[PDB]
Amino acid sequence: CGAMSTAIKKRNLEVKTQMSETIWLEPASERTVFLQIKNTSDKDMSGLQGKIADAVKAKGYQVVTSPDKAYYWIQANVLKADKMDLRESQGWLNRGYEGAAVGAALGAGITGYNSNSAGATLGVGLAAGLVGMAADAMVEDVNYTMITDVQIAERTKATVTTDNVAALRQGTSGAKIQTSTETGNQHKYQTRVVSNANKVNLKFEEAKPVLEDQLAKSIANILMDI
Amino acid sequence: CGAMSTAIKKRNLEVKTQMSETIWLEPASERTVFLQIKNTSDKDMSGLQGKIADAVKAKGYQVVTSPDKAYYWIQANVLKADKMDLRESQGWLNRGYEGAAVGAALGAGITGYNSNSAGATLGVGLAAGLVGMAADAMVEDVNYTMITDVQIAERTKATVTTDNVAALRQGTSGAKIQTSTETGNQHKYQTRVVSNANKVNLKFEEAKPVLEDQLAKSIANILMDI
Amino acid sequence: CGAMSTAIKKRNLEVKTQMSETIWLEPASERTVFLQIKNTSDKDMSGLQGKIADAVKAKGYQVVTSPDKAYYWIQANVLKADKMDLRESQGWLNRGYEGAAVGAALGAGITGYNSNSAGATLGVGLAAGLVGMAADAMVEDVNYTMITDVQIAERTKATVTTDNVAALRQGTSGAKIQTSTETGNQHKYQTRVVSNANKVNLKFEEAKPVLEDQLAKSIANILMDI
Amino acid sequence: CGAMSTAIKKRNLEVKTQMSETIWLEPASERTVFLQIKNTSDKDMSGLQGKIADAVKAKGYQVVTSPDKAYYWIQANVLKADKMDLRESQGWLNRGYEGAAVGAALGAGITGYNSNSAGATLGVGLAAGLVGMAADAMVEDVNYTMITDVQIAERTKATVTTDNVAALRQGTSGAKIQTSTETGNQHKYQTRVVSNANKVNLKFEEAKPVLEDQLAKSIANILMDI
Amino acid sequence: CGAMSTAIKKRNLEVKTQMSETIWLEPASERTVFLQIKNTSDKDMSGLQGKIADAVKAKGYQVVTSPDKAYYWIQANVLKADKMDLRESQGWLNRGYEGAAVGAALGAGITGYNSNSAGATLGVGLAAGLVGMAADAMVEDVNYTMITDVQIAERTKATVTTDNVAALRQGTSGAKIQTSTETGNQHKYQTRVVSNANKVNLKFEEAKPVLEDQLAKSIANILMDI
Amino acid sequence: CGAMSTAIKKRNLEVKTQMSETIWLEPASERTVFLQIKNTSDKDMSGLQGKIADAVKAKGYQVVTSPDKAYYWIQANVLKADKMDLRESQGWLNRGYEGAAVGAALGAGITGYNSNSAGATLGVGLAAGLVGMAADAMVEDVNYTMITDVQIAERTKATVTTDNVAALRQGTSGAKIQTSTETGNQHKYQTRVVSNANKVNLKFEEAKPVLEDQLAKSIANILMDI
Amino acid sequence: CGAMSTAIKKRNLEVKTQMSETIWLEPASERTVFLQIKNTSDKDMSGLQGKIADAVKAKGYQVVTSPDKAYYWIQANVLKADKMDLRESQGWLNRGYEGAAVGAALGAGITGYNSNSAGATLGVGLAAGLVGMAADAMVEDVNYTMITDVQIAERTKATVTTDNVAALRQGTSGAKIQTSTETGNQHKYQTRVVSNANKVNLKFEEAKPVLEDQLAKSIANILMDI
Amino acid sequence: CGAMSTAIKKRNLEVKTQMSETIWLEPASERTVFLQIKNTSDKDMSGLQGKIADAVKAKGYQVVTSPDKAYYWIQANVLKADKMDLRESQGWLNRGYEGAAVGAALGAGITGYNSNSAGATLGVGLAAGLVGMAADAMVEDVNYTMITDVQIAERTKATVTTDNVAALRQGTSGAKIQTSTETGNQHKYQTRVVSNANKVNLKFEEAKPVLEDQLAKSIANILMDI
Amino acid sequence: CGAMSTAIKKRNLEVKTQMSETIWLEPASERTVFLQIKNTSDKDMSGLQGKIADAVKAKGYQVVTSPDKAYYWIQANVLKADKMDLRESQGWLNRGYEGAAVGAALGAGITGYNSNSAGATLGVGLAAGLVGMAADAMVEDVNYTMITDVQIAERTKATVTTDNVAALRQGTSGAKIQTSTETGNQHKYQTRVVSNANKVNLKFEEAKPVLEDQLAKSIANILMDI
Repeated sequence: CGAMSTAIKKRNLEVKTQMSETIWLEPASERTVFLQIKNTSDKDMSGLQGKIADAVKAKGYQVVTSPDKAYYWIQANVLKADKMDLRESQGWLNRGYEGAAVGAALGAGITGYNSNSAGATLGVGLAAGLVGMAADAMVEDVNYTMITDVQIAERTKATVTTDNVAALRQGTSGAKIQTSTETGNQHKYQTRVVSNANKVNLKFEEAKPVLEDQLAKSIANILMDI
Repeated sequence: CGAMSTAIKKRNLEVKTQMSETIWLEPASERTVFLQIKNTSDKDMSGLQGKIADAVKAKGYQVVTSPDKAYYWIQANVLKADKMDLRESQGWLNRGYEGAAVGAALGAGITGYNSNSAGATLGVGLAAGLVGMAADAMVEDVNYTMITDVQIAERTKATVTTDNVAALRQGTSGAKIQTSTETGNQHKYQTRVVSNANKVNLKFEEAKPVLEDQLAKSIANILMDI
Repeated sequence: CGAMSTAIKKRNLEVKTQMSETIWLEPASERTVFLQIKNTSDKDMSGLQGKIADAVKAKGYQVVTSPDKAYYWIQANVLKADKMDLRESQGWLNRGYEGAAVGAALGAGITGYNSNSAGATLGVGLAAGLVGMAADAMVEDVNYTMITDVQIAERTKATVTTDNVAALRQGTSGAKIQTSTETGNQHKYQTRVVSNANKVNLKFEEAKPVLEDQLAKSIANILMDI
Repeated sequence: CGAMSTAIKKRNLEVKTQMSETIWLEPASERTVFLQIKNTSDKDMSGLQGKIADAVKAKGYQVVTSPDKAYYWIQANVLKADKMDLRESQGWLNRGYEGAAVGAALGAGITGYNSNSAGATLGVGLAAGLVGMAADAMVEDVNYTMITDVQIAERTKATVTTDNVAALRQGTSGAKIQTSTETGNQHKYQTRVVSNANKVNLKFEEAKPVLEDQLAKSIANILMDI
Repeated sequence: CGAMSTAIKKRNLEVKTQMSETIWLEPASERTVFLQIKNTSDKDMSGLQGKIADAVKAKGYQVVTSPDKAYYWIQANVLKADKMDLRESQGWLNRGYEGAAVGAALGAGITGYNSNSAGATLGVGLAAGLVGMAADAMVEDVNYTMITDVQIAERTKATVTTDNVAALRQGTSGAKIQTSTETGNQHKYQTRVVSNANKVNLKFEEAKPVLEDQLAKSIANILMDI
Repeated sequence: CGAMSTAIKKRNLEVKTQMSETIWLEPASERTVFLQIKNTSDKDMSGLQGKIADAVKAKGYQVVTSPDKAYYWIQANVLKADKMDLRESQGWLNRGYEGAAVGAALGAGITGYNSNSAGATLGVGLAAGLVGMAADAMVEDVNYTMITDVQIAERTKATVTTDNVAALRQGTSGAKIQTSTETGNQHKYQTRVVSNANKVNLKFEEAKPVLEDQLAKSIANILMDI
Repeated sequence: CGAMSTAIKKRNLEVKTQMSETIWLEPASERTVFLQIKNTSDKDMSGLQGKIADAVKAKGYQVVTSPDKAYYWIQANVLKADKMDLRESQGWLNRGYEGAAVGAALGAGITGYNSNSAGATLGVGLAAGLVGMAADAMVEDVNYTMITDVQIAERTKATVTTDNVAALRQGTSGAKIQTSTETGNQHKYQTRVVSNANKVNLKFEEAKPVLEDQLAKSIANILMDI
Repeated sequence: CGAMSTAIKKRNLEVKTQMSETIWLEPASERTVFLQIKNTSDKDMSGLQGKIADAVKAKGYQVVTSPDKAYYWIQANVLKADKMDLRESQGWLNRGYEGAAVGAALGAGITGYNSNSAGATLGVGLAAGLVGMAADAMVEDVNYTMITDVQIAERTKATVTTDNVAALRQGTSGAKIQTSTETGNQHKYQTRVVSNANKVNLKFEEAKPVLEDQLAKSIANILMDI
Repeated sequence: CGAMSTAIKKRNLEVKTQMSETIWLEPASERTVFLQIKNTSDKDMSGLQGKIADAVKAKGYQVVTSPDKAYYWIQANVLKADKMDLRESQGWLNRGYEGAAVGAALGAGITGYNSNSAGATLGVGLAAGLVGMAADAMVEDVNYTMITDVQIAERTKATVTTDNVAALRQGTSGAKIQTSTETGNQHKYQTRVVSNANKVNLKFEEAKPVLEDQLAKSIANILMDI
């Protein structure tokens, strides 16, 4: 019952995109944005940069190819992606014991009353039980989790001091501490977006365009309209 | 029994809006408000800005389109939205085992006494049990959770110093610390509003106007009347 | 049932590569990269350096053999690799008791009704039960976990101070603390990549080319295109 | 069933070598290495030093017998070694109760139907049960764990200050704190390697050459090729 | 079954010696060692000092009787020794209930079918059950644990400052703090060695020579060869 | 069964003496020791001082009666002693229920078949059960725990500053803090010795000479021979 | 069975006296002691002061009635005393249910076979069960716990500064902090003695002389002989 | 059985008085005491002040009515008093279910064999069961707990500084901190006394004189005799 | 049984008043008190101020209406009051299941033997069971908890500094810190009184006069008599 229940509940693709924290931007009249999209995950998001540019341009901004003449920077990295089956947390039922029991009972029942003979009701029941167990194992609640790191840069008139601190671990004994200081006129803020795609026997190709569309809109909505 | 019990209990739309903390504002005679509404969530709240303006104007304030000549700022961001089924926390009953048992017993019972024959009471019972299990899976206690970040700005005669501190994580080794200082005559306060919409098989389109109305009134009620 | 369920679920090779943290790099026009790939693990990844160079060159960079004339350094070390069987966490079922019970019942059942005689149904059942238990033990959900440490170096105009701190443990009594200070014009950042390969009775030779391909792309994608 | 299941699963020698942490070394053109290998454990690793020298020489380095004219030092100590039986964590089954039950049932069964007589089926069953329990106790999942401490020294142009701090515990009352300071031109880093050897009824002599080979390669791979 | 299972598993003497931490010594050309071995435990280790001297001399060092002309000091104290029975952690089975049940069943069984009479099968069964319970109690998994504190002294050219801090507890109210400072040219490091000897009904006299041999080699192996 | 099992296992006196921590003493040519032995416990250890003097003199030292002309001080206090029954941690079995059940069954069994009559088998069984319960209560695993505080003083050339800090609790409100400072040429170190004596129905008089002998040797072994 | 088991085990008075911590006193030739014994507990210890004086005088000291000409002070306070029944921690068995069951069964059994009649076996059984329950309630494992605070004063040549700190709690709002400083030539140390007296149905009058004798010896043994 | 067991065990009044901490007073020749006794509890302790004066005068002190000419102050406050039933922690048995079961069985048993008729055995049993349940509820293990705060003042020659610190909580926002400093020649110490009175169906009037007597003696015993 | 057991146990009104902490007041000859009683709770305590004045006047003090000429201030606020049913913590028994079972059994029993007929014993039993369940629900162990904050002010000659610190929370972002300093000659102390009133089906009107009387006496008893 668990296999078909999962199939009915998760019959439709469900995509959820959740931004971790709110980045507040001062009102301004500038409309130049520079984009820098990376993907260090093992899954394809090649269409993300184009969709972000379209969403940003639809809000009244102009996308420039050189970062020096851009008032805003949108830096995004699709950091990691994970795949898991939600049925695996239900216990031993996900293994296929329930599917085997239903198949075995159906095979013996359909043979025990119709042409019972002797031994035939065991061979058919075993074959049906094996098929039932196999069919249970082929149904999984596939869930795709994606993590995207977003960095937004805004130009400012105030002097901004950037202190780079890095504790480069060297072994089990210690680390190499690197320090430097630079000044500029740019404020940088970071935020994280978590994406989820869920469907029965979901293939990432089907969920890829929807994940890109929702992720692009969420990142582009940090900027104010016009 | 769980499916119909959920349907009866959650037959009506229930919307709850809860502000996290109270923002205290000094009494004043100014009535100029600037609005800035964002939506980084994956759900539509396009009518929120208009409803906030109507609620603010109904309290005696004047909405201005330029932030420089506004005594008050209302900055709101619909940060994230989540959907979950409350029946999923009830255990294995939500899977559909209870629905299958009721359907199987009804199918066998209606056939065991009326035209029992042989084998017929099993085929009808299995079909009825499958339908009963399927009907249980199609009933869910849909709950929508929404998080909205609110920032309120108030002009003041005192000098306000803003120190921007950002620890931009760079990897597993360290971070880039950004610091800057600016002065102004504006006080900013933050608060959070949590919204909930609950109904059986709820679609967000039905709950969207109610969520917007309650959220707009809650945010606009931070300001005093007149 | 657990043995064949594992075989069906894990019938295909699944490789997952996940970068731990995002390294942000400033936009630049330099395209010289120096590579330094190490492997202190007990498994072969000899093709990793060549695949990283191909992926880096495909993005518009030029690989140089001398570190002094390289704007970027990519230092990677395949630190450790582990092998485990996921079925071992299922309990006593992984031992082979379930396989023995199925084999014993099948052996006695196929003999109890056909040529029952006396004592024969026990010898066949014991032999079939032993074979069933043996076949269960030969099926394992092999999972390979690999840890890779990545260090990225970027040239900068700012003066960078490196303080080496090492607490070399000397016994149970204390340690020898080593300190030194050097200056340079290079920023170094660290990150970690976790790789997983899963299949039934998986041999590392089959998963080696896929692990190298995914790891090379993930590391090379830290750099921006062109 | 546990005894033969362990024998089948652990029928082949499995050796795992895992370095705890990554030691990063700056690129250089020096190729002189000094070796210093110790063994304070109770197990023989006499061939480790020779295998490290061969692996180091195969990577293009020259091994020198005097530490003063060596750019690199490789100091390794096989600190401790432990032996344990993995079956001991399975519970009372490892004691031999399961083996006794199988032997007792087989002895009584083979006698209860063939020449039952009286009392004979108890003497044979008891003898077979004792043999079955004894055979279970002679099968163990032997696992050898080895800990190796590694210290790597690299010459540098920077001045290195070494502060020796030792809190020599004197009783339950206090300690004798020893402090000293020396300067030099050598950086030292520490790391740890954990080795595991697993097989049914494993003897350390069989696993000794494999442990030495994997440990030597792991330590020598800290150095870059050529 | 537990008694004979323990006898078979622990039929051979097993001695394990594990050094807690690694003491690193700089390479040097000195070969003078001074020994100072103490034993505050309740067990005899009179042969430890002689075996340490033999192991040290076999590595190329010269043992001197006066500490002032020794480059190295080896100070060892056999601090404490403990004896425990590993069967005591198995529960009530170690008491002898299992042995009584086997003896009682054997006594009644051997009499119930052969010369049953009346009352005789109870007297023999009770006597056999008592003997079986007694034999179970005489079998124990004897484990000897030994703790040895090791202090190694090395001459150095640097000035070494020793600060003696002792918080001598005086009652429940406070303590007497003693402080002093001395200077010297000797570095001292501490480490701990844990020894284990396990056998069925083990007597410490049998395990004494093996414990001394392994402990002496472990301590002497802190020094480099030649 | 628990009563006789305890009697067999603990039939012999077992004395364990364990020093808590190691006190390290510098090599020296002095051989004058002053003894000061106290006993604040409730048990007799009158022979401890004489045995310590004999053990110290057997190692080449000379015992002096005046502390001013002694290079070493040995101050020991037998602080506390405790007595407990190890069978009390076994549960309700130590109460005597098991002994009553065995006695009641034996009384009824020996009467139920031989001269059964009526009512006689109950009076004899009750009397035998009461005796069996009483005999169980008279068997206890007596364990004696003793704590001894040891303070060792050594003359030194360095100036030793003793700061006496005492927080004399005055009530629930506060305390009276006492502070003083003195200088001297004597180092004091503290350690603790834990003694255990275990036997069935053990009387402290039997274990007293063995406890004194082991305690005296352990304390005297802090000093080096000759 | 619990009632008589407790009576047999605790048939003899057992008194345990345990000093919490060791007070170390420097060797000296003075023999003047001043005593000050208090008793704030609810139990009589009137003979404690006399027994302490006798024990102190037996060790060679002279007791003086004026504190100004005494080198040593012994200040003791019997702080508190508690009484508890150890059977109360055994559960519901201590209530008397076990005693009622034994009495009820004995009453019905002695009447069911001898002059059974009708109804008589219930009246006798109820009366015997009530008596059995009552007798169980009259047996208790009485344990007396006593806490004694000890303060020892020793004259010294060093200047001793006493800082009195008292945080006198004034309500739920705060406290009144009292501070003062005095100088003197006397060192004070504190320790605690815990006394236990255990017997079945123990009356404190029987345990009073033994508690006084053990407490007096323990306190007087802080001083060295002669 | 629980009701009568409680009645037998707690048939006599038991009063326990325990002082929390020891207040140490320097020996002196002054004998003037000023008393100040308060009672903020809800129970009557009107006789406490008179009994303290009698106990103090019996020890050789003189009670004065004006605090300025008193060397000692005894300030006591009976802070709070609580009443609880110890049977309430036994579970549902204290409710009266056990009493109802005994009464119901007795009523049915006395009627089932004597004049059974029909229905009569139910009416009598119900009435007897109700009476039995009612009688169980009227028996309670009444325990009275009393807390007394004691403050003792002693004149001194040293200057005493009293710093009054009070954090008067003002709301959920903050507090009003009050600070002041005064000097005097009086030391104040605080301690707490806990009193317990236990009996079946105890009325506080019966326990009042005993509580006063024990409390008065405990407080007066802080002072030394004469 | 739970309903009537609660009715019998709680048949009488029980009022408990407990002061949290003791406020110590210096002896003085002043007798002017100013009262200020507030009640922010939802329950009526209108008679509290009059009863406090009567209790204060009965102790020899004079109540003044102007705070400036009062040596003592008594400020009290009845902060909050809560009502709860103690039967609600007993579990499902408080719901009324036990009452329904008793009523159903009584209804069926009184009809099953007298005029059994058919179906009549079910209608009467259901009606009686419903009445029994209803009667159980109408019985509750009503407990009223009241919290009273007390502030006592005392005039003093010392200068008292009051620092007002208030952290007025402004939102989720921060707070507004208010600070001020004033000087005066008045000490203020705070304490808390907890009041409890318990009875079956208790109405607050019945417990109001008793709560006022006990609360007034407790607060007035902080002051010394005369």
